[PDB]
Formats: sequence, structure tokens, C-alpha cells
Amino acid sequence: DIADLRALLDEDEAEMSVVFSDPSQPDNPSIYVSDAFLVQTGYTLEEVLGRNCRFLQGPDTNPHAVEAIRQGLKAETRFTIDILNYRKDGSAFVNRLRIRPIYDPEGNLMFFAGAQNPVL
Amino acid sequence: DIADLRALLDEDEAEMSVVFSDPSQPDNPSIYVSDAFLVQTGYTLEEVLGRNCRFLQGPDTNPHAVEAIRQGLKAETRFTIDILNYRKDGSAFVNRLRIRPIYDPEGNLMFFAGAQNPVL
Ligand SMILES: Cc1cc2nc3c(=O)[nH]c(=O)nc-3n(C[C@H](O)[C@H](O)[C@H](O)COP(=O)(O)O)c2cc1C
Ligand SMILES: Cc1cc2nc3c(=O)[nH]c(=O)nc-3n(C[C@H](O)[C@H](O)[C@H](O)COP(=O)(O)O)c2cc1C
Repeated sequence: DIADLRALLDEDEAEMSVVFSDPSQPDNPSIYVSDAFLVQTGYTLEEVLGRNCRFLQGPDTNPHAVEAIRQGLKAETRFTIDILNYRKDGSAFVNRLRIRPIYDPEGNLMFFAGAQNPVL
Repeated sequence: DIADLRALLDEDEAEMSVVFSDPSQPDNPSIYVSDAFLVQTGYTLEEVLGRNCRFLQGPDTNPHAVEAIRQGLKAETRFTIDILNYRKDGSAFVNRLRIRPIYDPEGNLMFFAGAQNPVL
């Protein structure tokens, strides 16, 4: 039996590119990625599940934006950042990335939710 | 924001005593316990959340039934066992315990769900 991770999505996220990660696993890997994510990025589920989402970054991604995300995750707070991301075919797009922490009833950090929106 | 763990309950479990545990944490602690569980066992949420459910066992609990549960968990399969359990006030009851594993989209074990039913 498989956990319905999508039952933890916000209303805005249902038709969105969204990723859930497990920060209690080494390197905070994705444990769920929506079909919209896979469509936008050009990957199959097998290519990305269980990997840290940094594979979306590429040669012109700003390293300070990457460090900003890393510190935002450590802060365990809601944040949004515009970051240059890349599809499997090498094409680049500005990604408005919104991340929020999700806690268990004890109050321990449980998951991160990250929603991607191409900036048009 | 808090994960709706109860959104992973089976239909029969909603008005039941149920526990979810996190086997990736040391000693497989409870991360969710229903109000029906707390009512039947006589505990407050603070007294039991984050503890392994073996606190339900007591002086006349059969140690082979305990070992059976331990092996069933290692097997990652659905199982049910009748085991003598105890409330905080020391009173004892026969517990028909049903446990099932819950996996993530990758297929890795994610949670255990355990439902308690007093045998009448
Ligand atoms: C749920 C989640 C979703 C993420 N989505 C993206 C994303 O869409 N694009 C991106 O560049 N980084 C994303 N990240 C950030 C990377 O996974 C990583 O945290 C970032 O590169 C900083 O960590 P690092 O310095 O170890 O690489 C996401 C992180 C999480 C936890
Ligand atoms: C989700 C879950 C619910 C459990 N519920 C009970 C229970 O109601 N009564 C009980 O005696 N053991 C219950 N257990 C079993 C104990 O937590 C523990 O696994 C058992 O005592 C065997 O492990 P041990 O030999 O380390 O004690 C439950 C275990 C899990 C994972």
C-alpha cells in the first residue's frame, strides 16, 4: 500500500509542478514528484525520484540563489525565489520556486514541499 | 503546517484506535495516535507520542507474541495478533492488533499503521 503524498498538497498545488522531499534521508531526496513536474522538466519518474532536486540547476544558475535555498531550508520557513533552472534537453527557464516545511504532530520536521512555476 | 497523517487511514480505521509509526527513526516511534487510542489506554498525547508502542505491554504479556510482532514488522507484511495489553491504570485487555506497512512512491518502507481492537 502506497502513501497518498498528494493528500498533503495545498489547493494551488494540485495542477502544479510539485515535489516532496524527505529531509531525514541523506541529501534530502525527492520522494514524490508530480506529473506536471516531469512534463515541464523532460524527465521520467525513474530519472529523478530519490534524487536531490539540484539536478534542475545548470551552468548559468546563480550559486548565491542556490545557497539562499540551502539556508532557507535550514531555517525551516516558507520562502520563494526566482532561480534559473534547466530541462533535460538543456533548455533554460526562470523558475519561481516556493518551498514550505511540513511537520509531524510532534512538531518535528517531516517533509519539504516545493512548487515550481515558470516565470512568464 | 502539519501533515494530515489520518488521510492515510483505511475506511475501517477512522473511528478506531490507530497508531502510525516511523521505522526510519530510532526504535520505530509513534508519530500519530488517534484520540480513540488515547481514550482506551488512559494516556495523554504527550505521554505516548514519540515512544515505541511496547509501553502497551505488561507483566503477563506473552513474550512470544511480542517476538511475533517484531518479526512481522521485519517481514513488512500485513498481520494480526491477539496480545494482552495494559492501560495506564494497570488494567489488562486482549488487543486484536492489526499492522500493515505503508510505502512511498519509490517503494521504500515509509510508515507502519497499527489498529487496536479490544477482543470482546
Ligand atoms: C522540495 C524541494 C524542492 C526543490 N525544488 C527545486 C527546484 O525546483 N529548482 C532548484 O533549483 N532547486 C530546488 N530545490 C533545491 C535543491 O534541492 C537544493 O536544496 C539546493 O540546490 C541547495 O542545496 P545544495 O547547496 O546542497 O545544492 C528543491 C529543494 C526541495 C527540498
Ligand atoms: C504502528 C505500530 C503499532 C503497534 N501497536 C501495538 C499495540 O497496540 N500493542 C502492542 O503490544 N504492541 C504494539 N506494537 C509493537 C511494539 O511497538 C513493538 O514493535 C513490539 O513490542 C516488538 O518489538 P520489541 O521486541 O522491540 O519490543 C506496535 C508497533 C507498531 C509499529
